[PDB]
Amino acid sequence: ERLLDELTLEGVARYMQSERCRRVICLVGAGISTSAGIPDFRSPSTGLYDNLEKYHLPYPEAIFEISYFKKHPEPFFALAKELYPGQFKPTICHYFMRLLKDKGLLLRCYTQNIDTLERIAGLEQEDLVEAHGTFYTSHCVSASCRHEYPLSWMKEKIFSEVTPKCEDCQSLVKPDIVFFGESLPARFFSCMQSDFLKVDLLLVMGTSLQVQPFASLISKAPLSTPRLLINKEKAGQSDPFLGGGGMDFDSKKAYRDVAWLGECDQGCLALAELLGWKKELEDLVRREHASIDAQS
Ligand SMILES: COCCn1cc(COc2cccc(Cc3cnc(NC(=O)CSc4nc(C)cc(C)n4)s3)c2)nn1
Ligand SMILES: [Cl-]
Ligand SMILES: [Zn+2]
Repeated sequence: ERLLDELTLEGVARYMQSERCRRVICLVGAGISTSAGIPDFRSPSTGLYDNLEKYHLPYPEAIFEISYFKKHPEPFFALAKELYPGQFKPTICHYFMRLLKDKGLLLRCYTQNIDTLERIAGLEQEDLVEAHGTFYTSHCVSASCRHEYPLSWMKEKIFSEVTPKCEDCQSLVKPDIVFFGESLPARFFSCMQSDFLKVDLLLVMGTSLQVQPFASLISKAPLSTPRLLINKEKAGQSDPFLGGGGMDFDSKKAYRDVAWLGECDQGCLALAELLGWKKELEDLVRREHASIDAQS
């Protein structure tokens, strides 16, 4: 009695073009931005922790902690300059979600990424739940002030190596990324409680589903909702060592979860092609990439 006629990408595409599939939630992570040249800073294999040197951190994780930032912001802002991407060109995967938006299918995109590429690709703040915050805006950290600053202002401070301070009150100005010791954006749980009542398809792209709050979203889907994972590696299965709601791709009881294992851009391209959207997607990506490349 399942909604997918077969547990494959072709099955998902037929479901998407059926009357039953109207609202798509995307869950996306660092794997949709690596092909844009932005490494996964949460991966230990990236080497963030060996890069930290002259910063006499009481513990390597201090550079992610809010209380350390507020007393000693200089290490963070030096790391931000070192890690600042050289260009912001969203991927095929980002523009695929813009197509979902254009066609009225996008309920929400939940993202673990801070790189703003979802917004550059044309998702609006209403479309987005940035589970780890974003560099897109910054705020003065004084509770009585909270003056907002755009990324252009923050970029200029970061590159000139001037610690950003509020023009109204001279407190520090912090990018709206969620540091250790900061609470999750309240919109995360509000949107989660409402969105998963309405979802017809969960599209999971470029995330290992290991880090909170993402490590629990797939269990919020209704039991019937198909869940497509487009990812280099299988993810989201129950961990046998910790004793549900996990991905079941391959058992005889599997009925709704599909894994497409490969590069995220190639999987999204394959899905768009099945849907008849390949020309639309190519035209959009090439136009937006050309526009970004021509920035003067
Ligand atoms: C380990 O996880 C702990 C949990 N946690 C916390 C968070 C939220 O994020 C952070 C919170 C605190 C500290 C950092 C360190 C970084 C600073 N800058 C980084 N930049 C990138 O990596 C490339 S994107 C980019 N885009 C723009 C527009 C500008 C720039 C500079 N960079 S990383 C991240 N997420 N997960
Ligand atoms: Cl993760
Ligand atoms: Zn201020």
